[PDB]
Amino acid sequence: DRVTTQTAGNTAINTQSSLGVLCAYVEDPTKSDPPSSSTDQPTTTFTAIDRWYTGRLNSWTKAVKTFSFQAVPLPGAFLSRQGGLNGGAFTATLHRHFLMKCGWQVQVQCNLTQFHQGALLVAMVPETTLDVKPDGKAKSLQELNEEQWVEMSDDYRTGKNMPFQSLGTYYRPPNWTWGPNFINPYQVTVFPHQILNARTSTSVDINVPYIGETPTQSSETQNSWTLLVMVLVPLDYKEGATTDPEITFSVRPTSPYFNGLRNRYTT
Amino acid sequence: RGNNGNMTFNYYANTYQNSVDFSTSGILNPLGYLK
Amino acid sequence: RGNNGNMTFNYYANTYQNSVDFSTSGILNPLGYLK
Amino acid sequence: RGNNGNMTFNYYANTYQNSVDFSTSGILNPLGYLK
Amino acid sequence: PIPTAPRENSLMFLSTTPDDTVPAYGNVRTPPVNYLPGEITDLLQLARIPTLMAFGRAYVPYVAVPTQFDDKPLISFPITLSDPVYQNTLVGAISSNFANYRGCIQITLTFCGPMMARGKFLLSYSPPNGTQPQTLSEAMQCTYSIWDIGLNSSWTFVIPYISPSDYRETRAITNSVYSADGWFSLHKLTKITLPPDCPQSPCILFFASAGEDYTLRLPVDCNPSYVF
Amino acid sequence: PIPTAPRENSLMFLSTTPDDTVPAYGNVRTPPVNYLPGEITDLLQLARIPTLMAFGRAYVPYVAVPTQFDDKPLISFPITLSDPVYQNTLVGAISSNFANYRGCIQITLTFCGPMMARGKFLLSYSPPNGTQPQTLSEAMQCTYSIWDIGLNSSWTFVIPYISPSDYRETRAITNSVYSADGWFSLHKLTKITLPPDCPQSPCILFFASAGEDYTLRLPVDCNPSYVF
Amino acid sequence: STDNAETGVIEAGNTDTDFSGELAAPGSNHTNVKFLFDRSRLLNVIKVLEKDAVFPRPFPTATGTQQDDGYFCLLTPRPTVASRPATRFGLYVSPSDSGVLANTSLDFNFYSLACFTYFRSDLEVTVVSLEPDLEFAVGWFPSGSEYQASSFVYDQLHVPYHFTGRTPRAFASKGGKVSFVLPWNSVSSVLPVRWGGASKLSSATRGLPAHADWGTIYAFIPRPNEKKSTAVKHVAVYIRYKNARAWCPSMLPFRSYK
Amino acid sequence: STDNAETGVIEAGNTDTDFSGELAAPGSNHTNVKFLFDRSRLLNVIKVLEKDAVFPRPFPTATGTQQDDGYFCLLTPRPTVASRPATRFGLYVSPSDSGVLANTSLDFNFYSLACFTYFRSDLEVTVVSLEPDLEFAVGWFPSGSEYQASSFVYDQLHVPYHFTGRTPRAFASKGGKVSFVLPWNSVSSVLPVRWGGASKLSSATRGLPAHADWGTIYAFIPRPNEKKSTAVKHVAVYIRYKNARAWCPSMLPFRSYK
Repeated sequence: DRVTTQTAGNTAINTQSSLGVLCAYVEDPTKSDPPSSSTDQPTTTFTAIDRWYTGRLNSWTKAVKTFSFQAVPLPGAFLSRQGGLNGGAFTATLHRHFLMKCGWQVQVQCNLTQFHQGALLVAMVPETTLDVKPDGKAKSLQELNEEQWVEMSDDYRTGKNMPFQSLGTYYRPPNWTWGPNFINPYQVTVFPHQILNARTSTSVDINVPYIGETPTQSSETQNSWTLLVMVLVPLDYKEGATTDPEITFSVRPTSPYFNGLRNRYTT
Repeated sequence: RGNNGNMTFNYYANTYQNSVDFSTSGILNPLGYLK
Repeated sequence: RGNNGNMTFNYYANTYQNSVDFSTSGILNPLGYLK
Repeated sequence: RGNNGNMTFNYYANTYQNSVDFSTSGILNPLGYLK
Repeated sequence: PIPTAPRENSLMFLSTTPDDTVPAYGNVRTPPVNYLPGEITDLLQLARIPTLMAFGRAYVPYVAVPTQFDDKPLISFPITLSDPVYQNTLVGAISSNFANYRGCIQITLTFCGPMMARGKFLLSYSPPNGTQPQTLSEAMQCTYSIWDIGLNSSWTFVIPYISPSDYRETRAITNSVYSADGWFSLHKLTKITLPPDCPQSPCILFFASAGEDYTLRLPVDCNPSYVF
Repeated sequence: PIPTAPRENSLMFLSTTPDDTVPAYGNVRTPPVNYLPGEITDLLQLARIPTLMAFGRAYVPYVAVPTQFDDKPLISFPITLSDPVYQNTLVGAISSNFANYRGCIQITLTFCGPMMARGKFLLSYSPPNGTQPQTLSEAMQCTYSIWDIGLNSSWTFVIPYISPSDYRETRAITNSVYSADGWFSLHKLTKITLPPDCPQSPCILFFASAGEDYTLRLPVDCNPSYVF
Repeated sequence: STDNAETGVIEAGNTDTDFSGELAAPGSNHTNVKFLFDRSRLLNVIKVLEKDAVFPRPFPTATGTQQDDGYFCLLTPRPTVASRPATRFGLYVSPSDSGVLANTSLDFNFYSLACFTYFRSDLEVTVVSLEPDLEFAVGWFPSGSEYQASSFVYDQLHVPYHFTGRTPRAFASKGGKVSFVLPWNSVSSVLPVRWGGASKLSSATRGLPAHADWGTIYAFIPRPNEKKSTAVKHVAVYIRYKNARAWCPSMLPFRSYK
Repeated sequence: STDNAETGVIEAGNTDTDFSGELAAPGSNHTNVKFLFDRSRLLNVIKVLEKDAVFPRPFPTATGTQQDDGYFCLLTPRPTVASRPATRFGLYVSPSDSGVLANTSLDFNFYSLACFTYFRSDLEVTVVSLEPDLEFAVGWFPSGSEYQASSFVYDQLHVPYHFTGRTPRAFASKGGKVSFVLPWNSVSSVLPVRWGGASKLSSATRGLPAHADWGTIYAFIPRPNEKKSTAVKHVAVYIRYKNARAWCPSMLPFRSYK
């Protein structure tokens, strides 16, 4: 029934209030074809990278307003080690390949009690730059610690604070008003999403395939999928209850096809 | 076929008019499958 | 067919030229029937 | 046939359009044969 | 020489002719796209995805439920797809780019309160009348559906398609019976009985998908007011 | 009279239309050309012919091999078909007149030293990285092939086609991963052991042919800089 | 009916699902992606070349560099600036100031129904003049090429090199128009409407696709450089997405509440 | 692999020959000779006749001879000078001097991919005007003919003899163009791109083919000599090599290293 144990490799996780694995865009997203933009033999999956990678996410208080979100880039969380999410045998292989191509199977745990209210919107958003600061560089670990939650201002709703190339002193700098990597917060449920309600479940189960402009994108730069935990209804609890419930997430890369072996990535 | 009302006759061939893909080797399905 | 002298060939199809009705499921009759 | 997309119909004949040679009586071969 | 007589619309560039044109750089083998999943065959595959509505209380997707019981609708909005509770739904933001529609708007709720909360909600669609109903007895006489709170926590209230025409307008410039199809209204039937040490004023969360027979017609020009 | 409506591109001279035109001096029997051998059916029959590369030391087709052993590549050049070690190869001088390619550049060597010379050479193709490899241990980790000197005196190092796209650019105006495909690098693995009374510093001679699957696309305008 | 919207799949129901009704007949299919995008729309009002131009230098550009701005039409629905692909879209509010006012363009009709991420279509360019009785000519160069910028002397007339070429230079008649369908020529398999990767490795801008385009058209008067006039002539570029295919559903732009 | 490049035949190999790889699918055939040369390009900007001209006298030419230079287009990709076939190609660097500045022409797009020696193709000439609203007319005379240079009086108007003839005088309309495909008419079987023989026996120039051409077109305003204007009008000649066949692989021009 509602007790699903998902054994993968050696790291098997459990849940007793599951809603069902939201397989996205296909029936079985585990099945995937090898890339057609490579002539060398691809490093397929093996039993050290077919496993669940559990990380941490920032806590969730009453001070979190509506639509204050928190983005986990994939596989950008393996590189920067966001939330302590260390890949181990996957990060040490993804730094030694130029073309990576995998589908993701994420699972966000957040254990609300029957006396709490509030609802997360855990969604897998394709192709956004929500981690990257508008100057052009990605956020560090302290910058993902000083704020704990990215507030949905006018710049995120419209698409105004996305990174850009500066025009220079020759041109007159325009009034920047729009950019196509916006968030429409009222329309995040078009993405593969499950609501982590306080009264139905403690873990959402999303399964996404590989999408991308090329049959295999780069390894050290891609932002194909992006885990996006958005607060729809703010947290509320009477005093005496368990304060600030923590949020985790478990990521399993389904069927990776690495290509282009080279040495470890040094800028 | 899209917004094409020319049911009868194509002068230029299918490779010149359209752009086919080279090979490697009513009913609206949902975009999310609960399993 | 009305005032149409083109007995031979219609280039555009019947849906593009005319406007058909979607389905739900010589001799001049009188307009008033005494019963 | 070259850069010719007219698969259907040639109005002028083959002698007028092209210029044939009067008679006297995929696979790319190499240009140098070691023997 | 084939004697042809060109028509009166010769050398006229019409923008939406159902016809191709002359190729200039033909015979290009594009790379194959068999690897990308989830091809949108039709844009009604996205109108049938439920998206958050937006309510004026910093506009809020949910509805706060006050414990003060007064005989009014808790939240109410007309079923007109240019109304500002519909500007950022895939039902509303696609159909604002069209001219007509046909089919059933589907409003889905989600009670985002605690598990121990009980209570009942009344979900009354009213046809267009001279005055919006306010009393619970005036919405009981309409088309309603009493929704219960329990183990399940959603209720897809399929708003029916009651229209004097085969299609309805989707942009109420001049308000009539062809664009505005009456009001939706959520009354709290019985008050929400919260146990001790549970948060007061829970939140009903609204969605807006489209029915399985939702149809659209006549693309018109969009509104570039987002880019400003 | 056949009523025809001419299009919006009527009386437009486009230079590369795939179509013939009206003959003016037809019915001319040209003399037969059955006697001439070696008809070029396709211009890839010439890209598959190995031609000399050119190296800045009066640019030199060969590579002088100094007997001073320092851990550097002996000669190195990026695999970009606009690089000036490729301006006068039939691989490079044909593909500079195109826009895309696909397939394997084939670098062929020829040790033009004495017969009694021995030694080994390392032929390492590196994929594009942040920095060109210089240490022998940094080129050992890449794709290499240790070449021996002996009775035979050539080694066709087929550089693989490792690309994130189906075609690669052939003119690195703005440098990216679509035009520059990493560096080639020839290290001397073991030093060349010359016997007494044999000339010091022999010469490795480089060629550059194309693979059996080398493909080209999209002719662009040439560069008339030769005629100046 | 009694459902669960936390699950992520909500089955769309009719009136007969909860009430006593029936179905409605599906009338039209104007929501078809191949039908919806197959119609022309304004892309960019670009100026017509009168001399051998210079393609604009890449960003950032310091002062003093004599280039030619607003003469090139980068055929992409994404936000562009100075005929190069950009990420943020900017428009001028108090434009009557100093500096060089950069040409920015955007496909307004596209993003209102670009509820998807990826997109592939054969573009159909129509270049309509904005000048009474102008004879012009439309150049092009594909996704991954560059503009040949010089002039070769023909009979003491500086004919520029953008007359010749292997790319289609379609000549308009006097008072006529230009219309030719361009194939999908980009090195990418699809055009990312939204993109989060980086094309380069070092000093790359996140979200800026390098080659998500159909190339760049330009307009040029087919007279040599000695016959250069003074008054600037404009031309309008209409595009149509023939045989459109759209993958990966996504968001629509945020309609404001004011 | 282990090969011998001294032998002269080096078999082209794939990645799978030496490494563990595979083949790549052959995408396009744009290297086909019949496909590559089947596209138009600028050949010569020639001036338009307004009177009964004189064909230029053969080389060397002393001063005082009243001829007409730069009015004739010798349809050949080889280097020409003063509408006659030449061997060396010369262009002017400081042209503002005395003497008669000779018209030199060359097919720039041809020699960059003329990696062969011999070539045979039916030429497709397009004569595009370089004058606003000009009505002109294109003459021709084949490989092995000469220009009939006089004028016969028609109703006291000196009509020149190059109106009439058995060779195609195609008349352009006012604002129209001329386009007609010419067959391979030379006495040679093929056109030598590179030639080392001599046509004559005594006082012959080595490497100058006498009849490696498609003839010579010219342009003339179809008014008699009394209606001769003053301002010189130009016209441009675009050629296309239909049904090209190329034999005997050869070299490409030396790209400089500066």
